[PDB]
Amino acid sequence: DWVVAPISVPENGEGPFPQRLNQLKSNKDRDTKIFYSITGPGADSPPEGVFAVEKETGWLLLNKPLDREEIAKYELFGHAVSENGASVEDPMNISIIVTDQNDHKPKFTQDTFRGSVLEGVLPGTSVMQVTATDEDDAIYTYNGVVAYSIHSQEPKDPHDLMFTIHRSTGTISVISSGLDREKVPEYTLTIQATDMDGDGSTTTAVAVVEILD
Amino acid sequence: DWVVAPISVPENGEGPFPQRLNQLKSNKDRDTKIFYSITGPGADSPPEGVFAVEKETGWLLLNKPLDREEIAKYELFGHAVSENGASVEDPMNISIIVTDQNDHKPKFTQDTFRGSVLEGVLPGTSVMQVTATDEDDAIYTYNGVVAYSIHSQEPKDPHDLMFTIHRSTGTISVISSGLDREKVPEYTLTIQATDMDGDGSTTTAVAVVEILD
Ligand SMILES: [Ca+2]
Ligand SMILES: [Ca+2]
Ligand SMILES: [Ca+2]
Ligand SMILES: [Ca+2]
Repeated sequence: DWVVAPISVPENGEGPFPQRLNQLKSNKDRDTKIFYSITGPGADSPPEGVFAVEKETGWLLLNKPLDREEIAKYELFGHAVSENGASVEDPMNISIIVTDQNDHKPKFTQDTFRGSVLEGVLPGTSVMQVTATDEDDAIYTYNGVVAYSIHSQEPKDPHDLMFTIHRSTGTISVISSGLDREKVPEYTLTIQATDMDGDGSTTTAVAVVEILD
Repeated sequence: DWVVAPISVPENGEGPFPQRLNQLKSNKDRDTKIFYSITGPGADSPPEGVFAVEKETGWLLLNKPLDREEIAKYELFGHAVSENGASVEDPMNISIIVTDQNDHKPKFTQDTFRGSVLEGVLPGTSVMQVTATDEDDAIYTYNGVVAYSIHSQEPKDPHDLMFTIHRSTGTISVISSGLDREKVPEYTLTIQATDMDGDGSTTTAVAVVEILD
């Protein structure tokens, strides 16, 4: 049977609301006044009244901005009832697919990570791994894709930047010589993660590296 | 049965084209690859290729601006064929209703109308009727509704304006005393018609009034 195709609605819409999405119609409206209604989560059960249908035009409406990170898909049913009170169609499946926008900034899993490394490991040696998440989508867009970086080091001894970070994995490595527990037992690195793989909004944290004897 | 509701498309659209209108879908696409096509005037017969359907997505498309005054409605059919070459649905009726914009200026039925009136008819006496048409719609909007007016009179004897016009009917009447064949045997009135019932674009003509002895 011919059905309504899933309907794609970008999240965080600006309206105006209510917003027309699709017009339901039974062709038995040749003969009878028909009353359209809708059921399902989003309509008559939680969250109620996100969608509605105009009972005489059949126009399915969306009444407010959506948010993919709360609900990504809605499964509704459309119904058609004669003026006399008989349902004149099997309920129609309607699907609403909510599409991603970049409405979330990245968030580090901790404000402060802690790792350690031996003085005198060769340059290129992995030290620790840091991690940030993004609620948005990483499969079809870069809204959820994170770019790791290092904003600065303290102290700047012996060199101004002694560590680097893998922009995808967040592994921090040593890139310099001169680590020396006795001279400088600890470094504090301000670390940053940016969504859109670098083009987006940024968040910040720190990583503390103990220099092992 | 649940069908596609007639689809309203304002004429003279600015695109971009091709433009998505509606997404056809057979639910037998669970089991089989389905190929969508469309027939009817506007699709596979004249004017051909105004509409099209993407054979695998089912997306009905409009490929160029429409014009209500050439074609106000299109009746198409949608079809669904399995990869194996069987049609798996009765063809679906699709209707496209083209909605009016004010794309036509008014046009007088003649460049020059001719009428006559006796000197010394009382003020208020009907003289002649002029007529303009507008292709646009007069039922739901004022795009086709015309406002008649008089831009000027020649000669300006004895008074500057001796005639008036019914802003709806275009009947010209005498509003002054002093008509006199011997003094002034003829007047030439520049007449105007404006759509949007006065707020629109204007066209111009003349009416020649013979003054009868
Ligand atoms: Ca994001
Ligand atoms: Ca998002
Ligand atoms: Ca017009
Ligand atoms: Ca028009």
